[PDB]
Amino acid sequence: DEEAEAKMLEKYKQERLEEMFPDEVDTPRDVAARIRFQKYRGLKSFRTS
Amino acid sequence: AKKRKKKSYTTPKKNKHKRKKVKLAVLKYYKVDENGKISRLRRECPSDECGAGVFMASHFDRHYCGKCCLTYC
Amino acid sequence: SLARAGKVRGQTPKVAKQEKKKKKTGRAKRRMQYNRRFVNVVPTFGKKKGPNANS
Amino acid sequence: GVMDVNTALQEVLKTALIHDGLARGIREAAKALDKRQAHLCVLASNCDEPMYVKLVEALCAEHQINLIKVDDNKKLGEWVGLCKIDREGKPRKVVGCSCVVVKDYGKESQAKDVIEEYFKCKK
Amino acid sequence: PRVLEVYRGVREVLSKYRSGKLPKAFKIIPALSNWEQILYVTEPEAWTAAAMYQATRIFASNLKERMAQRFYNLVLLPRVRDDVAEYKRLNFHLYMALKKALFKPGAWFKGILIPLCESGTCTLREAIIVGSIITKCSIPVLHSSAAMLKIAEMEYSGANSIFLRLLLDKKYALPYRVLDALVFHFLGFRTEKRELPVLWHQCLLTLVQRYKADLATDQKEALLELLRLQPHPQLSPEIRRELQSAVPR
Amino acid sequence: SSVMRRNEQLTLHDERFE
Ligand SMILES: [Zn+2]
Repeated sequence: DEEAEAKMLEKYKQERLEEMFPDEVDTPRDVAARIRFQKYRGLKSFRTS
Repeated sequence: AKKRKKKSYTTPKKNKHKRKKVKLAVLKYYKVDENGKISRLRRECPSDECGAGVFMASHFDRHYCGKCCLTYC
Repeated sequence: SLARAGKVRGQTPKVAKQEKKKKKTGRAKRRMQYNRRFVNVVPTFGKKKGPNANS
Repeated sequence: GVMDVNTALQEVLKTALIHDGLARGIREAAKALDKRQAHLCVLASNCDEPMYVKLVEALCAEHQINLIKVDDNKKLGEWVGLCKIDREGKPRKVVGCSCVVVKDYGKESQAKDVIEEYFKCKK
Repeated sequence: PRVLEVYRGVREVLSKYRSGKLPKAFKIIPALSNWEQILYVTEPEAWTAAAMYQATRIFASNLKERMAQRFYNLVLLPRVRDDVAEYKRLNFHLYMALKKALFKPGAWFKGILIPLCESGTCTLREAIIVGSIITKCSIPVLHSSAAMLKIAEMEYSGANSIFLRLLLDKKYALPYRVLDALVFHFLGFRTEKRELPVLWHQCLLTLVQRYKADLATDQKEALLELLRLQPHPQLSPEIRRELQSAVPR
Repeated sequence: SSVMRRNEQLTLHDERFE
């Protein structure tokens, strides 16, 4: 019963950290960055690339 | 101005080395007879300043002083 | 190409307004205005400070 | 025979507290007792170890020290003043002392008369 | 004679000391009789920061408060005053050295605090650093109260209010003669025409939040008159409101 | 020694300054 409330407050904290910081996701220090972000690529500009 | 994210990161430092606590160490200094006589298990130092109070740590072979670093065999 | 609609209004952080006491309205407001500019006058050599002058 | 022993004891403890003549606890209370610079010994009756009481009695009998026995140690910590007080004086630090040794006396005319009278009545 | 070569060698050791186990002749220095001559041979002005920290640890560990008193008065405080004036900050090892010197409060109060605040040349940075070092260390009530009374008795400087406020921040129970002396001190600023810094106002403030339960009516109105005669656009209403919102005894 | 005095409600400790 309280697990749903804890998840709801975790969702509130995630939304608060999503608005005051838009899309910053912390790099994990256990997994290599090229493995966890294997499918991610860099764009020179979001409109023209 | 621009704010920082303050990356959290967990690292367990709860385990730190601490010396073992000796409880009721006054028991081994003296032995008390049934009549009421006191027997001193440990040597008393004839030092210049800390005499008549300081007992000796008993090594495997030798007795050692803990205030003035007195040496014996 | 480009042409966002309502980017900054929906993207700005939302801060709620503070709760303050209500302002005097009517003749009381004009009284408070009058005894601020002409009654408790502060002597100044050049009068370089406005009403909203901050820092 | 005007004022009681259990107030003269706190008066002696206070006069020792100004004059810095209190050996409190276990280790200062024992080694200064054997140095013949100490005078009186006070032990808590509420004890967890009996040969502690035997050792205190043996130390008192060896150097003819008069022994005073009080019921429990937390009240003794209240008597001595081993408590941290507020501005009003409310204690939050409840630490009980077992061996209370009086080294030096304050020159008293009321508490001293009572404690020597009690010592003469006892002995 | 023959000991002079050994102490010259350990003097040369201390001039380049960084860490490691010290020679055993240094650890038995307070057990000596003519220890001042030995200390002058070891040349404390040429010691390093870690060596001086370990020297302070050794002298604090070996009791005899008068020797630690004279060591703090003669050696440690001039080096601190030289080091703050040069690098504008205190080193880590010397900071730990003053902490290990506060391992003995009695020699520290008469040796580091009182000579610095009685010299009159104590700057702001020295006062802030040292007062933070008192703030770090838990202190006896009687010792801090006597330091309070002594600071309240001596002449006013900009540095002294910093120590006074940071000792007020310890929030211990105060003897009432000390409260009388500090009230007399602040009432000694009743007729002063000198402009007072914000540190004096903050010290008086923290006094009024903490010790408002032990203020009698006469000194309450006296501090109200002090606020009347020496005002501040921001801090004086705070002290005034804390005065009208106080219960005695 | 000052003039104004704490007057009422208890003195827990004498305090040592001498
Ligand atoms: Zn030793």
